Amino acid sequence: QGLMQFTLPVRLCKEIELFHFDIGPFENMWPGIFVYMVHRSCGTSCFELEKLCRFIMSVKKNYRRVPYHNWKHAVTVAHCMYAILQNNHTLFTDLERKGLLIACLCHDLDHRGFSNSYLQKFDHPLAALYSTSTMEQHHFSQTVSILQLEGHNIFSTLSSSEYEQVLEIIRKAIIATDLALYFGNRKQLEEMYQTGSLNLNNQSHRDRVIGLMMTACDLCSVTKLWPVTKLTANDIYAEFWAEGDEMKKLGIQPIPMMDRDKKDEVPQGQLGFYNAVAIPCYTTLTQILPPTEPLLKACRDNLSQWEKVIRGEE
Ligand SMILES: Cn1ncc(Cl)c1C(=O)Nc1ccc2[nH]c(-c3ccccc3)nc2c1
Ligand SMILES: [Mg+2]
Ligand SMILES: [Zn+2]
Repeated sequence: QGLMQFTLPVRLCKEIELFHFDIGPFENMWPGIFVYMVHRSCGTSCFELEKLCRFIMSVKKNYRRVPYHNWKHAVTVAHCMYAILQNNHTLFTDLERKGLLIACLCHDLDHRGFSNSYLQKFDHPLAALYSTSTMEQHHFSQTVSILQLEGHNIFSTLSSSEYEQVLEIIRKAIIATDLALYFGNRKQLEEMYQTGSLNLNNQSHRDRVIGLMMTACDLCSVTKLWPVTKLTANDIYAEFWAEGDEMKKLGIQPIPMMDRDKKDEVPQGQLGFYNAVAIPCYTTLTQILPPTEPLLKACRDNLSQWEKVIRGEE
């Protein structure tokens, strides 16, 4: 280091601050974009550059060449967290700023492009090792494995205490990306917010709020400009339909979401998702963290675009 300030071209330097930033098709710039965000979000002091670069490159190696749950998704989800953190400067601890960008980079480590359900119906060994949040416990395990590689301990300077705290932020953050857990998390947050019992000094409350941030960052394709949203959907369905193909091979009719034969019903499926998951997610997030409102606004814009698709206005 340490007078070594990572800098991006002007258009990226400016647009990376915005919630709707797309990290672009130049895979080789994504490590630099991540380090830039860590340095601005956390400090040039939070990580040893050499260790951080080595960690980033081993995380990249441990993402697979799948249409959606790939390295680009990792860095995309990390950027959304970067935007939340930068818009809510004073709300987050030093350990949280460290832990959360890392959790986001690692949250789908070694994803195979298949749901927890598919692993369970296939009878994958991972489903016997982890009976709930199957892939998410795997992703946390892969994160700890990489932190334990030689020269990969980016947390080396933390005390025993702080190290256990940050790994517990990461573990909870990664488990929260199981969408099965999102519905109850958000219900409890919505009740807490409205009865005025929400207390960011209650650790168990902070945990829930970080869970919702994780869901929000994880679903952030719905908060992009429409051409990004639309082309990301294609990747999402490429996995869903491959999974449905695999369900048919086990002798199981897949849900329509995963049946490529029901392609025609995608636009209506997007409406349900926006209405049942996406919009409620960003709404409750905006209630808790008012400066995240652009995510809700962008989501609503994309809802309105899917409604136009149905009306054949596109
Ligand atoms: C955008 N996004 N981000 C993260 C995630 Cl999970 C997504 C997503 O697409 N979710 C989603 C959720 C439910 C759906 N149902 C259908 C569908 C239903 C009947 C027929 C054809 C399709 N498509 C769906 C797509
Ligand atoms: Mg995941
Ligand atoms: Zn993800």
